[PDB]
Amino acid sequence: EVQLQESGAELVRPGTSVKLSCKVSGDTITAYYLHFVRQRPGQGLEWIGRIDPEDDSTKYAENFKNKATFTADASSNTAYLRLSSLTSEDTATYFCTTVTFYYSRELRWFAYWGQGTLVTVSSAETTAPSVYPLAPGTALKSNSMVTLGCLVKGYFPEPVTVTWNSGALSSGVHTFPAVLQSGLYTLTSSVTVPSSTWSSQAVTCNVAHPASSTKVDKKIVPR
Amino acid sequence: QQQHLEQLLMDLQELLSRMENLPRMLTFKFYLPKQATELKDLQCLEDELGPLRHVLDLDAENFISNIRVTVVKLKGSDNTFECQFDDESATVVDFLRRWIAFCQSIISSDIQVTQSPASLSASLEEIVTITCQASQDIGNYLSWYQQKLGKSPQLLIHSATSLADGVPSRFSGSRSGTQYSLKINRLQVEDTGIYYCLQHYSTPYTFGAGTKLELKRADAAPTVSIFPPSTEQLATGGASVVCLMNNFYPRDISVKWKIDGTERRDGVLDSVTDQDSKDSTYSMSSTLSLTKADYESHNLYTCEVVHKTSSSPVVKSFNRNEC
Repeated sequence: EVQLQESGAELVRPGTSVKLSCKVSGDTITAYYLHFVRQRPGQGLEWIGRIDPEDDSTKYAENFKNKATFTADASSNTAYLRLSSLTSEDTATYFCTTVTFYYSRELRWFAYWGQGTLVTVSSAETTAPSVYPLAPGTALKSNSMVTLGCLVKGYFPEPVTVTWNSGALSSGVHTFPAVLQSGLYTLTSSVTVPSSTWSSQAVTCNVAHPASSTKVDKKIVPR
Repeated sequence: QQQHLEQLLMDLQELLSRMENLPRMLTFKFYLPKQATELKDLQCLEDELGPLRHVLDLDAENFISNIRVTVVKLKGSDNTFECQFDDESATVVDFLRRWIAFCQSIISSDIQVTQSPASLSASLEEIVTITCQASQDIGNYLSWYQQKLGKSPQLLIHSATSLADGVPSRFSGSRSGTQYSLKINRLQVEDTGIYYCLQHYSTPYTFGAGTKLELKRADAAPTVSIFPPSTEQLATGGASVVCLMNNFYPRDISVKWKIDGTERRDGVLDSVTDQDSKDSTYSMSSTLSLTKADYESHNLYTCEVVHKTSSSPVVKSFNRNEC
């Protein structure tokens, strides 16, 4: 029943602070200790610290003493983590997760996790991405397969969400990890579909970049 | 021996006596074994000292800590009895009364954790073991978690040995003193992913460094596709040629871009997907970024791919001059 929602600025400038939030639904927040965990890219989970909404009693990891402050409001059912003196090493995904002794044993230890929220510390500015279709250089064969794609070039910061046909195509899809080069990210997404579906139905990629409030849909057309 | 028991009894009598004298600490849910008849059953008491600590409000740490050392002295240290808890919960009071009764009945530094291996590839139906080693006696206060595609971790095994609700029955947890083992009884396709242990015995909590598990598969040749710059992009003054290699195994592969017969290495970006959770293959994207000016100065663009599935390199090309 319970869900936790992490939210916060996607881009922050070195030396500033950032304030993350954890919105709990499906139950009161007074039943949970709320713990924050971060994961730098291609690294493992690091426990940041926790706060007890009951009394605001907090605990911190060694390495986040004097970086981190936990705060809460019960009536808003949301927990806060403030992180100060930011450097590039703070660029990471932040999750929140729970401990509880008010239910079963199986529900005590980090049973629930937020979806996670990426935070980039950087001096660069929010750059909207450019979307370009990858369409077959050679024409259609009736009864076969076909692979289409979208280049999403030159955006900052992470992340971007790609879909195909607003969710209707989920199989046959590969969205590759973005690559930074010269301050900008570039990713491709592909989808493999029947030769019939391409001529009969429209095939479109929907790319979102919430950091720049960009929304782009692009139909892939033969060339 | 029986000086240890009576000391425990009085410590538990002390706890019960000074617990009763608001209805806020009565919400915490403790759990008891079905049967508690031997000294080695005191493992089940040790397992509940975590919550027992939290309820103890208003440096009582010393009290629980010294109870624990007494229990460790009493339960046996030779072997690791797994406790079997009843589903029915108890207040802090009834729990205390129960263990007190059991005692009367029977009288007649930050914690480091090392995970290993760091990475592993294994076949379908294989039995896999992952280990965590704790720097200290942490008892049953370690749990195992899974994570895929950098998404939300998911609890697999809690309290060293208990399966979480929701988790496949093939996952199981074992403990021998300070050695903890996550075992996957006959690996499935969807098991590709990262596994982490977490000590949650005392603050600060600590995760293991993680284990990257990949599935072995039979070989699979890539589907190779090359794409010229879109007219839309050329208009913008850029020219990205893209090569997609899809659903290949193993992951080890090499791609060269040639322009009119000559290798270009600058302006190339490579990206590889994580192992597919349904087919255990990999896919790869190679993009060669040129200026429109540069792109329009040459004719033949080739993506040349080396993979073990072919004795000669797989080649995909286009001539700009046609399109």
